[PDB]
Amino acid sequence: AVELEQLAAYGLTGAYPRTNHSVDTIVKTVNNISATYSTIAQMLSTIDLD
Amino acid sequence: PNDEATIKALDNVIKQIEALSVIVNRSEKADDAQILGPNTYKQLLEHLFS
Repeated sequence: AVELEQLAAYGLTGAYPRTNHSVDTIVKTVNNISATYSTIAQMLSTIDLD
Repeated sequence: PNDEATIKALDNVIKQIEALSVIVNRSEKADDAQILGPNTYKQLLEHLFS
């Protein structure tokens, strides 16, 4: 949800997203997410699943 | 998955289950009876004539 004035100001100046990081950091973060889900998944499968 | 979290979870679960299965219930209450100490009768005043 955005307000009309903010969107109009964004479109008038022709802004674009920009970044300074590399691609490896984001894929490392995604791998961290997957690892933290898999840890709990196997803990449940080895302790609670019944 | 990290194999150092499952071991910790298993340790916690085992320790908790074992701490739950040691506590015992035992009471030492007395009975509602009494002591019934000794007593003697006492005579009321009387008047006698003939």
